[PDB]
Amino acid sequence: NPIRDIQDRLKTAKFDNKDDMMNLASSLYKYEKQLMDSSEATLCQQGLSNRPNSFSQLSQFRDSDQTGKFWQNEYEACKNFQTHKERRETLEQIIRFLQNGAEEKDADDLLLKTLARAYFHRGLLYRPKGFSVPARKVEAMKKAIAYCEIILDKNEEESEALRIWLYAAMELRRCGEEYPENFAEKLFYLANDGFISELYDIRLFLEYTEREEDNNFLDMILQENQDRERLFELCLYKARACFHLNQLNDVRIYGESAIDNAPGAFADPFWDELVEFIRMLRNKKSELWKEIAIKAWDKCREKEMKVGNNIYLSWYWARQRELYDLAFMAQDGIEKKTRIADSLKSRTTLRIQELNELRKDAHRKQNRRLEDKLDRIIEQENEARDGAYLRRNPPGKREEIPFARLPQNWIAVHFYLNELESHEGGKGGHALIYDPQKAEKDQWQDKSFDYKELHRKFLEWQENYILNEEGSADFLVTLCREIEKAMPFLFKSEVIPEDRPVLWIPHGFLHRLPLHAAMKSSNIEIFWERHASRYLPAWHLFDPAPYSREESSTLLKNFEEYDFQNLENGEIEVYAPSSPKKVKEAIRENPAILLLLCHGEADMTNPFRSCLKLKNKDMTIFDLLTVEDVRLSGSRILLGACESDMVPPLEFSVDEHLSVSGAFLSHKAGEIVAGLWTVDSEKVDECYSYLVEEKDFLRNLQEWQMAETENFRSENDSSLFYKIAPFRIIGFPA
Amino acid sequence: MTTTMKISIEFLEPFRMTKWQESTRRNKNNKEFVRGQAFARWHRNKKDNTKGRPYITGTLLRSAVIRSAENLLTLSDGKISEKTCCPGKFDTEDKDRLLQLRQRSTLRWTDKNPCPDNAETYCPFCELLGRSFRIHFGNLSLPGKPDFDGPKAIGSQRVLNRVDFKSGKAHDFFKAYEVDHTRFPRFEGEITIDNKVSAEARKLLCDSLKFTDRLCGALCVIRFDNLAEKTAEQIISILDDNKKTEYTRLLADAIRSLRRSSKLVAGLPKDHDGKDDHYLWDIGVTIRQILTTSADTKELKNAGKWREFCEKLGEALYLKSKDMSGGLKITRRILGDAEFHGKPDRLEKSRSVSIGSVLKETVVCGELVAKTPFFFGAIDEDAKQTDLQVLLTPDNKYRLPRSAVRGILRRDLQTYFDSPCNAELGGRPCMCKTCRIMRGITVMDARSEYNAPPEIRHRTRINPFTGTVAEGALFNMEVAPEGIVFPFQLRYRGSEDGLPDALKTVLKWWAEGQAFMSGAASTGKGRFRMENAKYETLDLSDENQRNDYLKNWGWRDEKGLEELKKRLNSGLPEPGNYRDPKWHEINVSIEMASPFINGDPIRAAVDKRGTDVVTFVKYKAEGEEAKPVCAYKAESFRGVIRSAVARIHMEDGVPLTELTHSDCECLLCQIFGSEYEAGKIRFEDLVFESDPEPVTFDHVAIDRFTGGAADKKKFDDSPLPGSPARPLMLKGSFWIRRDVLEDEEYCKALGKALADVNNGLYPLGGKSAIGYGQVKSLGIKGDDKRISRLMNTDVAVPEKPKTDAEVRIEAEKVYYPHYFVEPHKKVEREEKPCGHQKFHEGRLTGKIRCKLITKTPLIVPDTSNDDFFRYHKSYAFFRLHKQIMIPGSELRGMVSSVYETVTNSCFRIFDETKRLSWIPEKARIKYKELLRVYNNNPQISRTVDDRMIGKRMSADLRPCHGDWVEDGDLSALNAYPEKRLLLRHPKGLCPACRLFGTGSYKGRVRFGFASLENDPEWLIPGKNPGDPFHGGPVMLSLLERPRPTWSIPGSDNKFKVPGRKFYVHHHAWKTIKDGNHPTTGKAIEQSPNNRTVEALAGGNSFSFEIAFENLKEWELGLLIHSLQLEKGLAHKLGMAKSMGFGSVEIDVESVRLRKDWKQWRNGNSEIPNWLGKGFAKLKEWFRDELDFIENLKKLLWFPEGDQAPRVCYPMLRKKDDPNGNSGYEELKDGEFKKEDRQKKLTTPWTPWA
RNA sequence: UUGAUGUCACGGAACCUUUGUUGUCUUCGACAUGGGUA
Ligand SMILES: [Zn+2]
Ligand SMILES: [Zn+2]
Ligand SMILES: [Zn+2]
Ligand SMILES: [Zn+2]
Repeated sequence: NPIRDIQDRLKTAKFDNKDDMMNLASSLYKYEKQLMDSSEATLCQQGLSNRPNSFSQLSQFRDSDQTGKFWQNEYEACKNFQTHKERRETLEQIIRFLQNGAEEKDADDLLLKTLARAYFHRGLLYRPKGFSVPARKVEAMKKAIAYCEIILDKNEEESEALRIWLYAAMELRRCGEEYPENFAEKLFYLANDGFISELYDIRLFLEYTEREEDNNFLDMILQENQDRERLFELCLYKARACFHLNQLNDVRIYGESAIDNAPGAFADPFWDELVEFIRMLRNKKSELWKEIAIKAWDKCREKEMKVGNNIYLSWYWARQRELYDLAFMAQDGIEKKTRIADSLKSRTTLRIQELNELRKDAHRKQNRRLEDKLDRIIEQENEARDGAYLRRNPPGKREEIPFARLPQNWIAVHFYLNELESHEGGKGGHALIYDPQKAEKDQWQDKSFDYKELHRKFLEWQENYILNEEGSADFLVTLCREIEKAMPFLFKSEVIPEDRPVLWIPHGFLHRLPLHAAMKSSNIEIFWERHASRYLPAWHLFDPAPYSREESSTLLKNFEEYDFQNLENGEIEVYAPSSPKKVKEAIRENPAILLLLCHGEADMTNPFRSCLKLKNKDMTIFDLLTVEDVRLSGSRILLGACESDMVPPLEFSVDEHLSVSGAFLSHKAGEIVAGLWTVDSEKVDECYSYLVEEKDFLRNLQEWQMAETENFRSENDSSLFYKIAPFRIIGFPA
Repeated sequence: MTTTMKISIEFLEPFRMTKWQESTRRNKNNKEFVRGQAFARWHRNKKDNTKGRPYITGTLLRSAVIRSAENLLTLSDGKISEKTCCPGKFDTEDKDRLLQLRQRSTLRWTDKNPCPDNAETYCPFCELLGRSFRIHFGNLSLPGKPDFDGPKAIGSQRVLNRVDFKSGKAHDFFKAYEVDHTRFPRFEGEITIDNKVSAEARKLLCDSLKFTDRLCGALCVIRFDNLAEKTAEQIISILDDNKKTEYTRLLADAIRSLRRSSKLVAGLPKDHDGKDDHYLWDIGVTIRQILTTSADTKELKNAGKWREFCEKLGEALYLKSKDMSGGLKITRRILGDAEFHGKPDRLEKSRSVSIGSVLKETVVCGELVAKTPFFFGAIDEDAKQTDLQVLLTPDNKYRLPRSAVRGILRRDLQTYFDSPCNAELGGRPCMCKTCRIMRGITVMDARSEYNAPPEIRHRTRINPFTGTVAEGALFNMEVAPEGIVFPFQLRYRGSEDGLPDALKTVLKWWAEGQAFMSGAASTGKGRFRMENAKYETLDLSDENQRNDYLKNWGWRDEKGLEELKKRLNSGLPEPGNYRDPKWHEINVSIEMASPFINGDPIRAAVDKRGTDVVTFVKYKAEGEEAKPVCAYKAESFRGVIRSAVARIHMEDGVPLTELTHSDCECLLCQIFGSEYEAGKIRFEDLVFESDPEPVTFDHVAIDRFTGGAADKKKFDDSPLPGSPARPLMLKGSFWIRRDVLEDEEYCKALGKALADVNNGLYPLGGKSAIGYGQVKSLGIKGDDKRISRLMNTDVAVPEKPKTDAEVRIEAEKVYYPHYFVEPHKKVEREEKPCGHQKFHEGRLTGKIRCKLITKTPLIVPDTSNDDFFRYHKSYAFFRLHKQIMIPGSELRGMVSSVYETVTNSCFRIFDETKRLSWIPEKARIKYKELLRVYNNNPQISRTVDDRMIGKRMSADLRPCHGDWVEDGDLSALNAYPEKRLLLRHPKGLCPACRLFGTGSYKGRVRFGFASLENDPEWLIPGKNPGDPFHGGPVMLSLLERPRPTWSIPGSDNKFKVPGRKFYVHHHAWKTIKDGNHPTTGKAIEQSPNNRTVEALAGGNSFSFEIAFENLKEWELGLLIHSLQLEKGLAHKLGMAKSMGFGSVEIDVESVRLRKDWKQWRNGNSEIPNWLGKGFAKLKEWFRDELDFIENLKKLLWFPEGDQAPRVCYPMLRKKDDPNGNSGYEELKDGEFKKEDRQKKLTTPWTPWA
C-alpha cells in the first residue's frame, strides 16, 4: 500500500544521499495522487508507526526540500498501454497535473519537455468530427511549439526540444495550417548537429536534403537494417533516397515492395506519404509514377465491406479520389480505364459517427454477423492513428464481369469526371463508348468535354426549383440546351449508329440529369426520337434474368391528396390502408407488377436513415435491405414520388447517394421506373396505366414520349416539357 | 461641382467590433482579418499604444445599400419612376485584386443583358453601382472624435461557440468585442454626389437607405438631413499575527457574500452567550469593527460603491489565500481552446434566382417569464474567485442574448423537422428547410429591470467508497433568480402566407412552457414560458403598404413600436400539422415523517442566528424584490437518484459505481449523460407544501472516562421540524425524454431505483445517522403506468434468556453511585473496512422494530426555554408539535456505550489534551498553565503532571483517529497532506469505529426518533386538574462536574485510567419526590444553582426504528444483544442518573430483511443463529479472559422486590451528617487510601459505610 | 479612418460531466487556600 511504502522509505532515510530523497518524494506524490482520484485505495485507514521519529524525519525532509522525474516516469508508463482510451485518459491526467507546475516561472527543462510531449501526443490522439480537422488538435500543436520555443529561448541545442518542435511543425503542415516561422533555420540547426537512426527522424532528414541539396545522409539512410516491424516505411524512404541518387531500378523495386506490404486502415500516415511521393514524381517528370499509381490503386480498391447483395460499404478517406484521378490518367488501355472508373460507382462511404449509428441499429436488429465486422473496422481505425509514433503495425476481392456480355444490338456509354484534370485547366469530362459489331481492336472510343458551365447551369436550376418549384421550366430548357452543346458527339450518327438503344452509366452529378431528353438547337429534335435508353448505377450490377410467370398485381398507396382513377378502378388489386406489415407481405408475395405511391424523407448525414412515410410508421431503406425471405426475381416495379422525394440536394459534383432504386436492385428486381424530380399525379396515372396495359416497358415509354412530345412541339410549351421530362427506366432484364 | 449629404446612424442594440492588426497582416490570406470584415474597426492614434477611437467604413454601407436596392427593385419589378433597370454587372476579369467576392445568389427581375461597357447613358441601378466618383460614401465616426485609452474602455470580449446537434457539446468557438448602445448610440458621416446623377437614381438611393435595417450586427435607423487594498492588508496582517491563517477562504467568502446589502453588517452573529466573542468576526481592532467603520464611511455609503468594495475584498483575500497550499495544484478549467474561423471560398460559382414579387412581414410580440433559475455562461478572465459566472450588462442588469435565442430556435426547428443539418462554414448558402426558414428571421436583444446581485450555490462530489466528500472537490456557480420577465419580439420576412407550420408548432411549444433556453439544463436551469402573445401580417407587395412601411422605417424604434403594438391583434395561429414535444413531465410527491436539513456553511456564518448548520433557501423575483423560500437542491436529488441507480447495476461483473466513466458507454452514462454526451433526464428543485419555520436542536459530547461533557464545540442545527402526526410534504417534477420512456431497459432500471428509494434505503439530506430525512413514501404520476409498475409470515420473536448476575445487597450498608469497568488489553483492529459501493453478498440489510418501556421517572429536558415554570432555571419534557418525543441521538449514544464496552473497543470519545494537577521547555509550559488554574476556579502549590492525560492509559485503548499528544508541534505541517497519517492508528479501526463510523468513514447504523404510544402518566399532578398533557414541577438537588483526580490520586506512574464509568440502579428518587435531601435528609431549598424539571413516571411505552446495511452475522448478533440485554437488566438514560432517575428497558419485536430490490422477508426465525455466532466470535478473540463482560452485567442488574439499597455520595466531614456516616475527609486516611483507592472503585457494588 | 462593376457573419447556444457529505447522550461530588507548627 502507499502507506506501507512510505513507512518502508522512512525506515531507511539518509539526509545526505539523493536516491532516498527521490524515492521518498516519489512515494509521497504517488500517495497524494491516489488521494486526488477517488480510487479503491482510499479505504485504507492506518497511520505511520514510530510517531516521533517519523514526524522528525518528515519535518526535516519538508524543511530541506523531483516532480519532473516522477511525471516523466509516469509518461513512459503511459506510453506502452494497449488501449487508446487508457492512453487518452492517462494523458489527460498527466496534462492536468502538469499545467500549474509548468506555468510556474522557474520550471525546469525536464518538466517543460514532458508537458510538451504530452500535449503533442494528446493532439495526435484526437478524433475526427466532420469534414475538417478539429481545432483542438491544432491548438495542441501550437501549445507544444510554444513550450519548445520558450525552452529554446534560453537553451540553444536541445536535441529533444528541437525534435519535438520539428515534429509539431511537420504535423501542422500535414494539417491545413501552413508552416511556423524559422522552420528552415531550425531544420538547418538540427542538420548541422548530427545523424539519428530513427524512422521518425528520417522524414526530417529527407526534407532537409530535398530542400538544401545535400545528399550526405543518403548513404546512411540506404544502409539501414531490415529487422523492424514497419518495413514499408523503410522501403518508402529508401525509394525516395534512391530517386535522389537516380538508382531508378532500386526505386522501382522498393516501390513494389512498399505497395505489396501495406497496412489496412487509412488513418496511418503511410498512405498520405505515398500519395505525396507519387505527386512529387509526377511533377518531376519521371515516367514510373504511372506504374506506381496503378499498383497502388490495385492494392487500394479491395478494401470494402459487403452489406446486402449488390451493395458495398467503405470508410471515408480524403485523398482516395485524387489517387483514383492519378491512376486513371496513368492508365492507357481504354478497357482498363473503364474498369478504374467503374471501381468507384455504386459505393457508400461513411464516417465514424455514421458507422457507430449503423452498428447501433444492427444491434437493435440482432445482426451479429454485421455487428462484429463493424466493431472490428471501428476499433482498427481507432487504434491505427498513432501507430507511427508508437512503433506498432496491427494486421477481399470481387469478381469482374466481362464486357463481352452485352447483346449484339446495344451500345454502352460510361462517364467519369476527372477533378484533377479539370483543375489543371484541361477537359475533365470523359465519355467512354463501346460497340459490339466492330473489329476487336476498334471497339472502344474516348471522347472528352468540359462540364463547368453544365455544373453552373445545374446549380442555378436546382436553386430555382427548390425556391419556386414550377417556375423553372425555362431553366430546365436552358440546362438541356447546355447538355447538348457540351456533348455534341451524341448527334453525329457515326459514333452512335441509328436504331441502337444506349445504356447510360453516369458518374457524379450526371445521375440527376435527363441525358435522354437532350435538345438540339424553329426546328428542334429530341434525343429519344432516335434511340431508346436505360440506366444502371454501375456496370458490375449487370445480371440479366427472365421475367416472372404468375400473373398478379399489387398497389400500395399512402396518398390522400389524389385518387388515381384508372389505377384504382381498374384491373389491379387496391390496398389503400398500406401498412409496413402489408408491405412486407407484398414483397414476400413475389408479384408480377408492383406499385408504391408514397412519400419519403431524405437524410443528409446517414444515407441508410432515409425513411418511407407509411401509416403511423416510418420504414427506413436499411429495414428494406434487411428483410428475410424476399422473392422479387424477374419482377417489375413502377415505384412513385418517394424516390424523387428522398434525394438530398447535391453539394459536390462527384457525390452519389443510395435510394429505393438501389434498395430494390439489391433484391434482384427486374425493372424500376421512377422520375428525376417531383412528378405530376395525372401524368403519373396516364403513364402507369399505359405501362401496365402493355407488357414491354421500353416500347411503352418511347411511344408515350413521342405521343406527348408531338403535343409539346405543336406549341413549344416549356411548362409541359417540364412534365414530360422526368421519366426513366433502371435495370436490364433478359 | 458636387453636393454633400449628411448621414447619421443610430443603433438600437449593441454592435460588434474587431481588433486592431498590422498593415502587413491586413491582406486576404489572414483568416481573422477576413472574418472580422462585417464589424466595426478600431483606429490607433499611434501604433505604439492603444489610444484611439472606433469607426465604420463606407464600403459596408455601400454593400448594404446595394442589397437593399436589389430587394426594392425585385419588389417593384424593375421600375423606379418610368425607367426600366438592367440586372447590373458583377463580373471581374482580374479577381486577384478583390479582397472579397460574392457567395450568395443574386436576385433576378429581368431577362435583358447588362448595359454596354462604354456608353453615354446608364440605368439608375448602374449609376448607383458606379459604372460611369458618381456616389462616394464617406467614413462614419463619433461626433467630436473623443479618445479612449483602449478597446476595453468601451466594450468587453465574449466567446461564442458552436454546438453539435447529435451529441450536445461544443467543439469550437470564436471571440468578438461588444459595445453597448446606451453609451455609444450614434455615428455620422457624409455622402457626396457628382451633381449629374438622375433624380430616379437619387430616389432609389433614398429608398434603399430607408429600407436598410441592420448594420455591424445590430438593428439600426439611418436618417439623412482605494480603501479596499488598505482594508485587505489590515485583515491579512491581523490574521497572520493571530495565526488564524486557515480561515482566510471562509472569511473571503463571507465578505463577498455581504455585498447584497450594507445592513447585513449590523446583524452579524454572536457566540452562544450573546457577547461579541465570535470565532470568526472577533479574531483581532477586530474584523467586525473594521467592517463597521468601512460601512460607516460616507464614500462607501453608496450601494454600488459598497458592492464593488465587497467584491474587491473577496478577490484580494482569495488570491492571498490561494498560495498557502503545499501539495499538487490541480486545475479543472483545461483543454477548451478550440478557436476557429470560417474560410469563405474564392472559386464559388455565380448564380441568379428569381424569388417572386410576393413578400409579407409577420411581427410577433410578447414576454418571456422565467419559471426556473437560468444561467448564461460568460466567465471574465480577471475575476478568479468564482468558477462559473453569468452574463450582465455594464449597469449590472441581466441579459437574454440574441445568439442564444437564435441557437435555440435552430435547435427546435431541427428537432421538429427530424433532419440534422451537416452544413459547414464557408461556401454557398445551405438550402435545407431549417436554413431556409432561419434566413428570414429577426430577433432582438432584451434586458431586465431587476439588478440585484446573483446568488451562488456550492457543489461537491461524494466518494462512493468511504461515503464522505471527495478530497479537493468543491466548486461554486452563479445563478440568476426566477420570475424575471424579458420583452420579446420576432419578425419573419418571407413569401409564405403567414408563418410556416414548423414555426407555428415551435411557438406553440414555447407557449405551453417548454422553452428550455439556457445552459445547465441537466439540473433544471432555464425553463421559460411565452405569454401575452400578439401577432399580425403586413403585405409589402402592395404599393401603399410599402410606401407607409418605408416612410415609418418599419416601426423598429420605440416611437413606432408603440403604434404597432396598438395595431397588433391578440392570440396566436394554430398549426396545421402539430407534432408533440420531445419531453414529458413527471410529477413527484414525497412524504417525510422526520426533520430535514441541507447544510450551507456560508449562510451559517453570515446569518444572525449563531447556529452551526442552516438549511438552504433560494430567492424568487417578485417584481423588483426578493422572497426567500426553503427548498431541496436539484443537484442533491439528482446525485441521490443516480447513486441509487448505479449501486444495483453491474457491467461485466463490475458495479457501475467503480468505473471511471470517462469515454464510457454504460447504462448510467447513456441515461444520465457524460463528458462526451448530454443527459436525457432533467431534475428540478423541490418545495414543501407549507411555510414551516426552522427549529433549534442542541447536542453535546460525553467523555467516556469522566462521564461529563467533553470540552468540545457545543453544536446545534436548524432542521425543518416533522412528526408522524404532522409529516412534511415535498413536491416537484422532473422531465424525461420520449425515447428513454420508450426504452424498456431504461424504464426497468429507473423503476428498480425508484422502488429501492421508496422502500426507505436512501435518506435525503444530511445528519441521517440520527434519524433526519426518513422517507415514508414516494409516488409518481404522468407516465401512463410505465415506470410505477415496479414500485409495488410473522412468527413470534423469541423471548430473552434469564440473567446469571448475582449480587448480595445488605440492608444496613451505604453504597457508592458509580464504579469503573476495567477493559481487556487487546483490541482487534482492521486496516480496510467494508465499502459502500454495492450490496455485498453474505451480509444482511434490514430494519429493527424496538419497544422501550420505562421503569423509573425519566427526564429529557427541553432546553429551548429555560424559564418554563416562571437565577433559578426550569425545563419541560422534550416535545415537538405538541407531541412528546425522545431524540435519536440519546438512544444512539446509550447503545454505543454498551456496544463499546461489550466488544472491548477503544475509548470512542476522550479528552486527550487535558493536563491534571494536585530552564527547559517542560518547566515553562507547566508554569504558564498554572496561572489559569489560580485565575479561574469557582471555589504549597499545584503538582503539575509532566505528561498529558492521554499518556496515562494504554496506547491501544486510545481513540483510533485522535489528537496529537507527543512532544512537538504539528502546526509546521499544516499545508502538507502528510499531517493526517501522524494522527491515525498504525493498525486500523476497532469494531466500534467500524460500525458507528468516524470522521473519515461513514457508519452503517441509523437511529430514528421515538414516540410515546399512550396518554402520559406524570410523576406529580399538574396545576390544572383538567389538563392531563402537562405535569407539575419537581426540584432537584445540586449538580456539578466530575473530578478525575478522585480516580487518579497521585502523579506516580503506577496510576492510570481505571476504565469506563457506569451508574447503578436504585430508588433514591423517592426522597427527591419529597423535599428531602438524598443523604442529609434536610429540606431542599430553592437556589440559582439547582434546577426544576418535568418528569414522567414508570409504565410509559415508546417505539422507534433502527436501520442497518452490510452487517455480518456476528456483528448483527451482538447489536441485538446490546439492545435486549437480559431478563433482569436495564439501561440508563436521560438526566440525573446519579439520583436514580432514568432507568429503561428495550424489547425487540420484529426484524425484516432485504432479499432483492423487490422481495423482502421476515427474519424472526433466525435470531438464535445470529446470537450463537456472536458469542463464538468473542470466544476466538478471548478464550477465557472474559471478565469485563460479567462486571458489566453486575452494574446493570436492576434490584428486584424486597430490596432497597441506599446509595448516595459522602459528605466532606463527620460534623455535617445527621446519620453519623463517614466523610471524605476521614475516608481518605481510612479504607480509601491512595494506594488502595483504584482497587475499591473497580469492584461493582462495594459499600463505603 | 474606407475605395468602389462582387461582404448570406441575424453562416456558429460557452455548450457538456460532479449529493455540502462524514463523526459527537445537554451530561454532572470532592474540595478550595498558603503555608500551619518550629
Ligand atoms: Zn444596367
Ligand atoms: Zn442547412
Ligand atoms: Zn459509464
Ligand atoms: Zn476505535
